[PDB]
Amino acid sequence: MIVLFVDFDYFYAQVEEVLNPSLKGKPVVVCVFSGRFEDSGAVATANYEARKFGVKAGIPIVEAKKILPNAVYLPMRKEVYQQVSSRIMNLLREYSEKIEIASIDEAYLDISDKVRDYREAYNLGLEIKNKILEKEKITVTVGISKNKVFAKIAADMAKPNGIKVIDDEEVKRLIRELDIADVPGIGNITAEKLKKLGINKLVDTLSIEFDKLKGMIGEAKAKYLISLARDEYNEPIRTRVRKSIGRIVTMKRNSRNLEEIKPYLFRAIEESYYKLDKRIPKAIHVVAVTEDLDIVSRGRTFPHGISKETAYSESVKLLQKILEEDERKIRRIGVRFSKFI
DNA sequence: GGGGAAGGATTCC
DNA sequence: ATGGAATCCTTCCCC
Ligand SMILES: [Ca+2]
Ligand SMILES: [Ca+2]
Ligand SMILES: [Ca+2]
Ligand SMILES: [Ca+2]
Ligand SMILES: [Ca+2]
Repeated sequence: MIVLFVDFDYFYAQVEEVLNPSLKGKPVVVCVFSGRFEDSGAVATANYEARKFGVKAGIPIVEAKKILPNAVYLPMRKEVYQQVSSRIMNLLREYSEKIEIASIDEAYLDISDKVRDYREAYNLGLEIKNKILEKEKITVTVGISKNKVFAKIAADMAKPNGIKVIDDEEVKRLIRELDIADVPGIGNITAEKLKKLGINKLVDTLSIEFDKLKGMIGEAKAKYLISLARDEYNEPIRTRVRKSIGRIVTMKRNSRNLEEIKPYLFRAIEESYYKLDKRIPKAIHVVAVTEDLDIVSRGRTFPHGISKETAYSESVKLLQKILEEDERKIRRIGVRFSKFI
């Protein structure tokens, strides 16, 4: 089994450059403005320029401006990046019938049957780099290995504009030499949990009682890490089927008043329903981020599919339930549909 | 013991 | 100190 994984590079920033070559060689920052005040909000992606100087996703815009007050600041245009993504996604279907589109900027293929060894795989990776660059002038990063996991890692090693195979020789090395928090699916929380069990490498999960591991990180997380460690992770490249759809917006000022939050919830419903795209949900959820950024949700499932007037009048009832069952204020409010037909 | 729901929570990008 | 969706975990009723 051979997996080729593609991560487009610095994607929203990169698309903004193609539409406007003037931003070649300039630091570029793409953001989501709150409208809470002047420049309020966060960064979503920056290009390599702005990025090597500290500017990264997740950070407040004003902070990003204290670092590079002379870099370019762009309001994001999700629609645009989306379209470009699809076109590039299509370009990939030439190379395999076996494709997994993971996200707007990421996909896997299963080239096991098009390439004889890892050598032809590399060339293939170069054929696809050449192609996207020819058609859309977009640079991507290719990461080849023998499972979805090491493919992604290979790609994270060579990022950006790079390419990188990880043969079984290097896989075997990485299981005992790679920092365990560079494993996909291991964010800071799980990392500190793993540090406190002395597991700082993928193999260290082979010399610990399962029960003890299952105690710190749970059953499912355990199995996962052990499977890579014994080198038997075989998750097949299957097509993704959207399981849920929603929108969530940041309120200009924080509030507990039902009337003030009401319009935001309603906007979020209008976007979510339009995104549904001839799909009918049985399950609705109202999701709220509190003044201290704790997530609080209330939901409900229906034996039939949800109509938009029902969605309106049930979300008001769930939002009520939140303000009754919690005393914090709210800064973000949204809905999420799921359990389709 | 586990499936289905409802809520929390993590990590993904 | 923004937005998207997927997976799991914990707790509950129910078989
Ligand atoms: Ca990227
Ligand atoms: Ca990580
Ligand atoms: Ca909570
Ligand atoms: Ca109360
Ligand atoms: Ca990425």
